[PDB]
Amino acid sequence: TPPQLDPSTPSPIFGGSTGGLLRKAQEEEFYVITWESPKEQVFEMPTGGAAIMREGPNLLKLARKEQCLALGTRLRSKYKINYQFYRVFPNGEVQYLHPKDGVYPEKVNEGRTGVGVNLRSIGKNVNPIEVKFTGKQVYDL
Amino acid sequence: TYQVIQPINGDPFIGSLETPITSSPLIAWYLSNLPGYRTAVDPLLRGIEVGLAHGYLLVGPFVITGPLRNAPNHGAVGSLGAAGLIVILSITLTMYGIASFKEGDPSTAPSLTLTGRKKVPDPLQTADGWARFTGGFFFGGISGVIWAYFLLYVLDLPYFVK
Amino acid sequence: SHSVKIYDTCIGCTQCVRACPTDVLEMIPWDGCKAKQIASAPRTEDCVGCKRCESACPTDFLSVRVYLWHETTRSMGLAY
Amino acid sequence: DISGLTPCKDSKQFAKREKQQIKKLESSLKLYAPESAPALALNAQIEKTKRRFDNYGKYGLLCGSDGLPHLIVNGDQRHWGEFITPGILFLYIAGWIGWVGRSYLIAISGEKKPAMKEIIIDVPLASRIIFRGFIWPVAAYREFLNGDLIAKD
Amino acid sequence: EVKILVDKDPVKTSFEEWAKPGHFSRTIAKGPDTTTWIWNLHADAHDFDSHTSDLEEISRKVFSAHFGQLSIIFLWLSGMYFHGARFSNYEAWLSDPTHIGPSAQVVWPIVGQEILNGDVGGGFRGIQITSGFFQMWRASGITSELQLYCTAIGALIFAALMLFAGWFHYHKAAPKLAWFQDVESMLNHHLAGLLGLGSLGWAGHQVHVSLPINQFLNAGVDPKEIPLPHEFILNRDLLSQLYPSFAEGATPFFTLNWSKYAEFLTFRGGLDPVTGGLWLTDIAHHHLAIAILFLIAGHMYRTNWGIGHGLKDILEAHKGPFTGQGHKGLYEILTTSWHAQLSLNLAMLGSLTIVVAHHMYSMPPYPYLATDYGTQLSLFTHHMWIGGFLIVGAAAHAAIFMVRDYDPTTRYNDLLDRVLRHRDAIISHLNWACIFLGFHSFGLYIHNDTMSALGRPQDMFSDTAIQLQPVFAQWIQNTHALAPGATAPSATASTSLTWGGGDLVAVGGKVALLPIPLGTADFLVHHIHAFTIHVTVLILLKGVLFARSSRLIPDKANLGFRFPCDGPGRGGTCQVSAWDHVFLGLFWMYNSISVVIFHFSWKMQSDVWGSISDQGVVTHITGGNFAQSSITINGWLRDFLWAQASQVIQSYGSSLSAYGLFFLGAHFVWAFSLMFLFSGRGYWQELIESIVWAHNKLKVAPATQPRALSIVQGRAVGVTHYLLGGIATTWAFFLARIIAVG
Amino acid sequence: SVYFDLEDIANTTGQWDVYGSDAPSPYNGLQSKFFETFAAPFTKRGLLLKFLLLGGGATLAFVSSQATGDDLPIVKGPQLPPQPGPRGKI
Amino acid sequence: MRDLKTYLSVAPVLSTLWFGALAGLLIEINRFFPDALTFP
Ligand code: CLA
Ligand code: CLA
Ligand code: CLA
Ligand code: CLA
Ligand code: CLA
Ligand code: CLA
Repeated sequence: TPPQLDPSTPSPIFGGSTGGLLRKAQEEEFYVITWESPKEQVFEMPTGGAAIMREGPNLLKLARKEQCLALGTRLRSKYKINYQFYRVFPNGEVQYLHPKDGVYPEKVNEGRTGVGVNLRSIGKNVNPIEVKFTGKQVYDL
Repeated sequence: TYQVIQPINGDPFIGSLETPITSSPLIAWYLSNLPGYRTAVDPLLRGIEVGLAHGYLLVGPFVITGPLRNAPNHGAVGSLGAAGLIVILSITLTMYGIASFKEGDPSTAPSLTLTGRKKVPDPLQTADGWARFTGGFFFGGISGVIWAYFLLYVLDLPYFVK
Repeated sequence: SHSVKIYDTCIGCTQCVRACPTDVLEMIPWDGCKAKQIASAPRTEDCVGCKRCESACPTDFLSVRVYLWHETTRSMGLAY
Repeated sequence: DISGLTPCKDSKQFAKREKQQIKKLESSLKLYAPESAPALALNAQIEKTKRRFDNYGKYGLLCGSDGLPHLIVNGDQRHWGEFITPGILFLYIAGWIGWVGRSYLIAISGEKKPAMKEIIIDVPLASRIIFRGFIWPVAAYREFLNGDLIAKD
Repeated sequence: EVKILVDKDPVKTSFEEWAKPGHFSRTIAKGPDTTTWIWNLHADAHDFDSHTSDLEEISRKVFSAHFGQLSIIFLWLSGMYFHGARFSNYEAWLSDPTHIGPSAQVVWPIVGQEILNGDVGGGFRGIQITSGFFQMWRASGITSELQLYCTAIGALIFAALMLFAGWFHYHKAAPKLAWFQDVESMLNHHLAGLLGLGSLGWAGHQVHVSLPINQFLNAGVDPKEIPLPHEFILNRDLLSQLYPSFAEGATPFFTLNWSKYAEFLTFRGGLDPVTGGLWLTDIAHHHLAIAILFLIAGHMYRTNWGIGHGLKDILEAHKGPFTGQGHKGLYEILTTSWHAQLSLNLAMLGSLTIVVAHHMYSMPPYPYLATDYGTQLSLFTHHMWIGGFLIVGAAAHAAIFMVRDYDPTTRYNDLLDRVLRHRDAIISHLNWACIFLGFHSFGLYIHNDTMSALGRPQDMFSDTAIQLQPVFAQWIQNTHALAPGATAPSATASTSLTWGGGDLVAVGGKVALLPIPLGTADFLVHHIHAFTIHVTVLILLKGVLFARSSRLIPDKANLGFRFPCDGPGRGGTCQVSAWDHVFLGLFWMYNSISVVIFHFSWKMQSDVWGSISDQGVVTHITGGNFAQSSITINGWLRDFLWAQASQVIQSYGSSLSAYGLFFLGAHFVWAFSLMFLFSGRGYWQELIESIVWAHNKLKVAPATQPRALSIVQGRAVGVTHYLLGGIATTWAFFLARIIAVG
Repeated sequence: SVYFDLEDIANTTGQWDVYGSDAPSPYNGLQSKFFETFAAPFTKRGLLLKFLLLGGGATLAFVSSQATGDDLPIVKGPQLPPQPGPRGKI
Repeated sequence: MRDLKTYLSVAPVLSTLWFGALAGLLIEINRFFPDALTFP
């Protein structure tokens, strides 16, 4: 799928907290989660407290990918809302992350290629001496 | 109604809050007028002021609580200890400056005010600026220690605690 | 970045993928099992190493293995 | 005697210990009426101490240079009552317990959910098994010859 | 409307669920596959809100469990009174309480254990007791062993009553959820009914049974010729001789001439010189005033008539510019969550127990309690430990409420939301405070130790050196000593002898109480206490505040309240649950309470307790060595731990020989706990794998597969054994020392 | 109403100078000239570190070597006859 | 009746009954044959 872009949509109503972004977002990266809600409603924040999600588009900036995914799974489970999130860099570069293919990763989908798949059982890994003085690991073979 | 505590700069997703301790006009003015936050002036003069304050304040504890406090030579010994502490602090400042800043790199200070207005970043966060700051700190601290000694044990002013 | 590997003892019940807290794993088509799907780890740079997938592994022994490797700011779960 | 020890009927330290114990017990007797119940209870303790020391003398125990009995374990035929006979009796009781446990574990192994008879014990089955430990040496030997003792994996 | 609401025969009484272990939970009821099941059955026995989601069903269960607990307590009290009546020297102790040691336990003559029946005096052999029951019985007016037997019988009857009530209210008449949520009625009845009427009845007993019998006892008349309590009600003439005001009847009460009752209702203060305890006439008046205060207090809330307050109305009207909506929403939280109420009540009860411990030593209420040092030390230590444990349980259940019952979508509260929005500032500030207090309290001890070891006593923090005087506490003491003259003119003496009124009370050649001096050493120990309290508060508050989520774990709530970890990821995530924080805070509570009781013991043995001769000279147990020795860690090691342990280590062959045995056993258990605390279950499961092979080789492998203890269970076992061993070590050492030398 | 701009990441992430002041120098010109003249040699960070470490070490050694018995008990030395050993050893 | 007999066969109840009987037996043996160091 062609990934969606990042508009200037509003943000949930929140009074502020000490659990938000720090200087790491200034110099390394931060994350942006966007969703759509049918009504204004209470939702617990992954950084502490409760915020009000507006009806229509919603955009929220967070410090970690894990926070974005936790909030997303909570939205999907409790409010039945589909979500997306992106990685934003200090130079304004935006990288689309999830859902990567347009389909959630727990559902099989064509066009995906396996990465890190070993065509053997876990008990067939070679002993360390066979990879000694080489830079390779036993599970990388 | 009327709430006092607000999100920092109106942004609820920055990890801070606006409280009377942090955002009252009196404390804001006081912090803005300290030498550590005077962005548009030579860091050497700011370091001079900082050292003059700190070396002056350091004299008392060494002179009064030291091992030789009951000796007739207590004032000079305590002043020497305060000067040694100032020397150690200057060494630490030089170490931090060398480790943190490269000569060619620009400043790491923010370039925006709270209102979003562009400003010149503080030259104190550069190698040359920090070097000037620590040199001024050393010169001010030694002078402050000497001034405290001169006021306490050369003129012998009737200070209650000496 | 930690290392996450998948072995062909997979039965494709998708338990690891929905236990991932950082969306590292996903399901891809296959033909080696009745479910016709196997797990993959294309985003191990977001791996934190909590090993939640192995707790959800029904196979004996584990079909998904996590090896703790070089540490980054993402792998240590740092928000500052 | 053995290892330089003297019999407790001869050693003077043993008698001195007996005298001092009785003297310690008799000092608290002074604080009570001669007819009171505490006076009757300390007298029973005095008789118990006298009987204990007389028995230790009669059994033929060896005492060191401290007046205390010392056990001889090496296998001397005149000291079997200190380790050998009690050890045989212990080994008979412990084997009894182990064999009754093993038979009960075997008896419930072939059931639908045999873990329920391990938290809720089938008391009649245990009553059946319990008295088979009286002949535990014979059965334990006999499953050694046939091969029903050790699982050959 | 407030009315009785019950349900008839909700649960059938049968033995069928007794034969099915684990019936209360879905998972456990299926039977065991491994040994873990056996533990899981006992850990989830009383976790009622995990058995069912019905609030009414949970509430009925707790209501019946309280009746069961009350029955157990009544059985315990009946046993205590029966042992006082049947196996004690109480009647001999009554005639000579200064020379006879209380004893209510006698051991059997088996395997030589009869040495524990020591000479407690009065022609009696037994075990000396430190519960203080003898002094309470003397205060109540109990004079013969027959009245203790009747009390034991009554307590047995009451225990049967509570057990029957629990069965009846779980199986026959189970109250509805609306009945439990009638909080206004409950508060009114507990304030006016329970407390007010109870104190009024006790005041009546004191002015009718306690005051006359104790007046006879303090006059020096034989206990066996004192008139019986009912004789003071039958012919009022006997009561009109000790106090002629009783001749007036209740006319002064109704005509508002209360000063006519000044004979037996007083405001004195101080202690009774014959007794060494508070004046009984003071205590009766205290209870009579408390009764009126609580009876008026229990009329504040509105139940069925218009008058009264609404708790929700009061809560919703308290809000400000800094706290938003304020306390609105707290009524819904506290009427639908058992865990929040448990947390609040545990905190308040634990705090009140410590206050009781502090007040009972400074104002001994019972006769001949002050000069019985073993009882005083035991009561103080016991109540301190109880308070600390209850306080820790408060944090545990607050964390449980946060994990389970917190729901901002339906039960929002502004105060709790705002607390959760700046928890970083709270925790960082408490961290800084803990570090500052630790430095400026303990590092002074290290400074003193190093100066003493370097031959520089003049550079230490001591009364003969650099001084640190507790001037604020000294000023408070001086203010309280001057109260009878300016600020409490109707009072004759100060509320305590320790304030500094320059008088000492001696009973039987023994010092009861005297002005307690405060100096540099006290300044040191008090800040040591504050530091440990702050660290415990930090550990518990960090667990409560960060239970739902943190920057490391955004979704910590889904993992539950009691989980081991979230894997070795993010550098390592061990002990992140709120349960672990309680597990860690138990150690610091233990440390704090141990330091407090050590301080109390040393100070009392050095500056208060002692002996007095017929010359006017006072000689304390350790001779005032606290001021100059308690300022170094070496001083605590040498003059307190080494010097005062000389009793328990030479108690073999005496009646105190059971305390040395318990000393060694407590040391052993404390050391044993370190195996569980320092290791992990992965090693033990692998070790068990080899033993299972040996069992399978001989066909003796059990069907219930042996499992190593869970990660959380090992921590619980380690901390339980650690606490038991530590507390028992001090129990044995304190009891031996204070019985031998006290 | 929005606090997310891709063209302004500094504003979005809160890269603000809260208490920084852009006001001119509040110091007097003559005093600043004096301090600039007499503190210039100490503004070389490479020279300052070496000078501070080496000169401080030399000064510490010199002061320790010039201490008298009045200042330090270790310099004064023992003044009392020595105590004997537990069993006559010296 | 059957259910109560099943409950009395549970591990803790049987354990306390068995160890109580054992303790009583050992206590009575020590009461009538005290201070035994050897086996005559
Ligand atoms: C049927 C009972 C039974 C039997 C026959 C054995 C037999 C054996 N155990 Mg063993 N064990 C048992 C129960 C039993 N165990 C239990 C209940 C535990 C848990 C506490 C253990 C824990 C254990 C360990 C940790 C080790 C052994 C070892 C051994 C072997 C060496 C002997 C030894 O060290 O004994 C020592 C035995 C014990 C410490 C436990 C005894 C517990 C009681 C006495 C048994 C009670 C059984 C049951 C309640 C009664 C059945 C009643 C029934 C009729 C209803 C031997 C094969 C050792 C081994 O593998 O080395 C070769 C070893 O290291 N056992
Ligand atoms: C918390 C309450 C409490 C406590 C701690 C005690 C503690 C004690 N009481 Mg006591 N008591 C209490 C309440 C209490 N009592 C009450 C409420 C009453 C009034 C009814 C009494 C009446 C009472 C009397 C009359 C006596 C004691 C005695 C004793 C002492 C010895 C008890 C003993 O050996 O048990 C005896 C042993 C048992 C009861 C066995 C335990 C039973 C359990 C269930 C295991 C069963 C296994 C069984 C023994 C094995 C055989 C079974 C069979 C099928 C083969 C002990 C210090 C005795 C004492 O001090 O002597 C000087 C004594 O004579 N008590
Ligand atoms: C008259 C006998 C009787 C009978 C047949 C039942 C039967 C039943 N009750 Mg019931 N109950 C009774 C009396 C009885 N109860 C009384 C008197 C009370 C008041 C306390 C209760 C309070 C009560 C509650 C609150 C609940 C039940 C429940 C149940 C059901 C399952 C309980 C179970 O498995 O028990 C087996 C459990 C035990 C035998 C444990 C008894 C432990 C005692 C009470 C405490 C003594 C511990 C003491 C501290 C020991 C210290 C020494 C130790 C260190 C060794 C079952 C229908 C439960 C239910 O409905 O299930 C959903 C439930 O929630 N009952
Ligand atoms: C004046 C009335 C009155 C009194 C005296 C009490 C007293 C008590 N209530 Mg209570 N309660 C009342 C009214 C009253 N309640 C009302 C109106 C409600 C409904 C709003 C409740 C709801 C309630 C709950 C939900 C709980 C209590 C509990 C308790 C006990 C707390 C433990 C304690 O302090 O031990 C003190 C112990 C004593 C003083 C020993 C004597 C026992 C007393 C005399 C029995 C009380 C009888 C009762 C008032 C009426 C009996 C009914 C009648 C048909 C026989 C205590 C016995 C708790 C408890 O432990 O439950 C068992 C508990 O969980 N109460
Ligand atoms: C009135 C007070 C009170 C009440 C009603 C509860 C009630 C509860 N607590 Mg709680 N708690 C309390 C006080 C209280 N606690 C205190 C004071 C602390 C601090 C120590 C705690 C710490 C605590 C933790 C950390 C946890 C609970 C949990 C629970 C719940 C499950 C309890 C359970 O199944 O235990 C079953 C009972 C046992 C397994 C018995 C344990 C036996 C102990 C460890 C031995 C004590 C040593 C003993 C005194 C010495 C004996 C010597 C020996 C040789 C015989 C339940 C709602 C748990 C939960 O999940 O809550 C939802 C949980 O994780 N509580
Ligand atoms: C005696 C052993 C010991 C010591 C000294 C400490 C020390 C500390 N623990 Mg602790 N802890 C211990 C055992 C110990 N723990 C054990 C056994 C457990 C398991 C239950 C814990 C569990 C535990 C928890 C759960 C927590 C602590 C916390 C703390 C800190 C409290 C703040 C403080 O007082 O800082 C002051 C520092 C000290 C008192 C240390 C002594 C320093 C003195 C003054 C000498 C220093 C001189 C100088 C610096 C030396 C420099 C010389 C140079 C050559 C290096 C502190 C670092 C808390 C924390 O981090 O809060 C901030 C906290 O949350 N601990």
